[PDB]
Amino acid sequence: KKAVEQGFNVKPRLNYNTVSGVNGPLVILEKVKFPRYNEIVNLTLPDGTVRQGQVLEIRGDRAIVQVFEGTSGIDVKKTTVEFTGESLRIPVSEDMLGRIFDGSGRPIDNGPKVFAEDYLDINGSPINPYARIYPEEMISTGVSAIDTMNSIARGQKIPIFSASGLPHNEIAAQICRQAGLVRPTKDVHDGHEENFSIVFAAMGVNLETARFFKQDFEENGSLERTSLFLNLANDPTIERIITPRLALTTAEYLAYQTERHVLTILTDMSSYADALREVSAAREEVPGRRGYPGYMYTDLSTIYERAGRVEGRNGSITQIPILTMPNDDITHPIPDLTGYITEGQIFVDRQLHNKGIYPPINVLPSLSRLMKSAIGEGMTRKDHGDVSNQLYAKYAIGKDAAAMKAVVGEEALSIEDKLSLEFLEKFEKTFITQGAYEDRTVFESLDQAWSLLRIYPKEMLNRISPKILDEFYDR
Amino acid sequence: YGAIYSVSGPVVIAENMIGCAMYELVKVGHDNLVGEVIRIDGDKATIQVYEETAGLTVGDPVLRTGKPLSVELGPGLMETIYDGIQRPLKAIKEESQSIYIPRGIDTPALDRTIKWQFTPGKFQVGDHISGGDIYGSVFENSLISSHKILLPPRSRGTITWIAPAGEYTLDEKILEVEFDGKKSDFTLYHTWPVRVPRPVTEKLSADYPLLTGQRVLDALFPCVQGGTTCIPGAFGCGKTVISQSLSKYSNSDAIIYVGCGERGNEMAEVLMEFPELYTEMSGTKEPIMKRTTLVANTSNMPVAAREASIYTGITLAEYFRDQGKNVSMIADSSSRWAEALREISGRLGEMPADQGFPAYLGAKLASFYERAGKAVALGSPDRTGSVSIVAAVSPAGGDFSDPVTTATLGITQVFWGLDKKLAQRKHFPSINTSVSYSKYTNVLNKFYDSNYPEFPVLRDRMKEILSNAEELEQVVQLVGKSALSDSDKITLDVATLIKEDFLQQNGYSTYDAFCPIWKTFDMMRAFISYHDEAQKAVANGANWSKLADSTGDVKHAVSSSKFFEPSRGEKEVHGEFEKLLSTMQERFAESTD
Repeated sequence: KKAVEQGFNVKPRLNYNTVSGVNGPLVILEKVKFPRYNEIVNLTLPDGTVRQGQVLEIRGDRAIVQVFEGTSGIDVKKTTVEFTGESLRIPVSEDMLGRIFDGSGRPIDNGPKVFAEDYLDINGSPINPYARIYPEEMISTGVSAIDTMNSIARGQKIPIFSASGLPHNEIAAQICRQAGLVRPTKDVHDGHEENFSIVFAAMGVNLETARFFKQDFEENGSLERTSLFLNLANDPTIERIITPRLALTTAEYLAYQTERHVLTILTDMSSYADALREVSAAREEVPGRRGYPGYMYTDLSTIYERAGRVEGRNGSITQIPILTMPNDDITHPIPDLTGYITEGQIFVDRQLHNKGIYPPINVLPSLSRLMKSAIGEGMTRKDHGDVSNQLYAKYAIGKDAAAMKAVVGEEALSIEDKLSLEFLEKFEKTFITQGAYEDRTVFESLDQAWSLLRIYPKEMLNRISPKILDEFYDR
Repeated sequence: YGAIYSVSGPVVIAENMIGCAMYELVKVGHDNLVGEVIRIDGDKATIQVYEETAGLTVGDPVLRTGKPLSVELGPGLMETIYDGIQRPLKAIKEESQSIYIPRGIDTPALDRTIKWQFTPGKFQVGDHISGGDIYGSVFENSLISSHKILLPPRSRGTITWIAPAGEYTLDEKILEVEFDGKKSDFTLYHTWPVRVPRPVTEKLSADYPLLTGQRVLDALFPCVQGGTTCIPGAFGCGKTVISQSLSKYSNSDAIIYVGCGERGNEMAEVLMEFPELYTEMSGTKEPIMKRTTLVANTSNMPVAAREASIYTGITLAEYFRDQGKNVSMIADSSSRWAEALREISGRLGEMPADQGFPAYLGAKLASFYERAGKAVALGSPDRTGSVSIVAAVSPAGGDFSDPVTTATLGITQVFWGLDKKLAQRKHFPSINTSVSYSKYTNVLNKFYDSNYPEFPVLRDRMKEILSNAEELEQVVQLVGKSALSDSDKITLDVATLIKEDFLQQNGYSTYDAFCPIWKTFDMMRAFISYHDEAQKAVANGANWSKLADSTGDVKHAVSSSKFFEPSRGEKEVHGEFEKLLSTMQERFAESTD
């Protein structure tokens, strides 16, 4: 039976007209009756404006309410702050798929409030380490550079490292439009037996991009599988901390309380870290390294590690947390910590983007640690692993031989290196280079990879096992 | 008792809280979140709550416990999986069916319901007892036949009532001793402040090799049971073979795998492997999980759990040392534990002193590694144990310069030094013999000269020829192979044979999954004798190529020497190796003509 009948009790909310002090984004109350630590408040301005705030610290009968949407206008005499009795909690239901939500959980589209199945708490709870199970099958992303040789497994949490101005913010839209299991591609049985979904989460996106996301998911068919959590750059930063927690709570719902898989996207976690700096400095904490709070790693992990398959429940959350390289250096705390928690990295490279390539995925540094789980006979074709290995090897050969073309001249390169230059040109221009709206099935992308590797004679494909060459090279 | 007076993130300042010692675990809030008193001022103590404090309210009772962070030692601890602060991660999943760990869950660290068979020891009623005295053995499981319980090291007196043989749960008041007239009852389990080492009578000098079973490890770069170890824990290097060979083949009578803040999928992989690893000796079918406990932590476990992960691991290891079992921790990614220390220091406001790490990182690492060492257990009977810490280091960016890895390299005697390049070439176990130093080679002479007399000089010769070949590869790069002398070509060929058929161990086949010390020594003798016979018969005879082509069968024999079945028996294998050496000598004598 459903034990949700406990929600019928009404809890009257106290309404304090005792905002004694105001300091930056904080307001300080007094004579408060048992102020809960983390507790959303409906802070009323003198003119009547409701302005949500979150309690940030308590001391006896004083609660330091942190106020969203700035603080200007909050006086000491007329403002009245009302304590909702519980911390912020998203209203969840199996039919939010197709709602573009604001940063703070309110639907920003023209639709109505979600007919909540449950009011799940935001922070959720850590997943029992004994209850995890290893990522197994591919979660195809439609991007040729990512699907074949940077593959993503159901449960992996692999980021897309990105420079400041690179189109990563469009690769996110491409993935969210084209993501999906390979079971429909397998065509051996009903691939829609276990549904798929996505919970996009844009953080710190400027309006010229948030509107692009909304338009590009509405216009294409991706909305009926997506819960787009948009918060703007000028939306309150506390909502910017909230949004990834919101999206991961929705993902945990959709993936464990229901059964459908989900490929959650966290756009520009660097902006989330920027907002976390503001929260840390609001609490008067001293800055840790680089200005980010010392507990950066804890509040990044408490986002990333809310993903992975689960023993018993069939669903699985796949993270692709996109983040902007602050100054294009791995040594920066945010890329470093994310690569220290996540299962790999998928670079987007300025050098390739300046050549006009799209996507500008840089394969040489990008790697998926647990790719080998999502590659094999059962999921994708059996040649996928060796095709990936050989493509990476020949790309490295092509890159260094392109470096040597200017040193030893073109004519003095071994025939392997000449074929490798030809392969690198065709590779970067036809395989990595993918139309923004071109959905390439992993089987189709492997077919292109084979049509690209058959430049070389069978003997020069040393990386591929002969049992695969003897049946895939010629076709 | 005391009520919450302030909350700010994780810190929670109680009030009217007189009577709480520093570092005393206090249950916070109505949900009984576990927090430790990090600072006490007057009557109010700044509690540092582990779990999320999203719900705490001024006035919520905080109840003392009177114990610092204490692991719960006793039977039933052998098989289970624990988080940082010893919450059983199976009972939590079973009683609270949800995938998650509920906030403030308090399932007992040891299964209370299981009834353990208990057979009392030689200590009768009225016999004076001391801390650490074995007053009974409990049949835990078929692989730990006698989990010898023992009185807590900080208890002593006269036994007033001892329970007869029978089946008892952990709350059955097994023994009651009297000291100063104050009776105190003891159960099958006892708790111990994790941050203070379990005392010993005498901490001996560890001088018995920890036979990991890998050929390169036991041969060239040995570790002594009771000694420490460092490992590059970076992805793809091949840490799996090290951990699985330690937990699967080594002579350790128990293993405490402890994973600090490892990525969630890494811990999922470990928790799915360890149940399906089996031990060929001590029976045939017993899985290693019957003798190893796992302190697992996904990266989102509470930061204090990750910071206390290695401490709880080492206290469990010390417990299984005090029973006389050569337990051996495998601390995975100690750098994540250093990250946990960094976060605790920064959040506490303690001033960073080296690349952000706290000032006491060096002292804490030194102490934690010093809790190693073969030691004579406390009390009587006086069985000796040993704890070995094989602690991997995985720095932030593979820099191998941050203070945690520098401290571990300074303190850990042996650094087995995995390598990525050796793994991409599929040269398992991927040990980089250039840097993998081992300062336990000297103390092990007392063991070698006892029963493998030629081993030390033999490994010195093997290492020197290997280093000579590594140096001479540069000369081969500079100038053509022909420019090398005959002796140099001998060195290169023999060291290539080494790298291909002595260090490179399949590990998955039945013949070389476990390379015992005697087989490793006999292979070492065969290889070094091959180099010596080639060297002599060339320095006093014909060109190297002619002998090599003429004695290619001998080289094939020494190469196939890796295939000799360890299960064939030590005597049979040694006789076979002697036959191989004799045929060797006669074949080189023939080809010398």
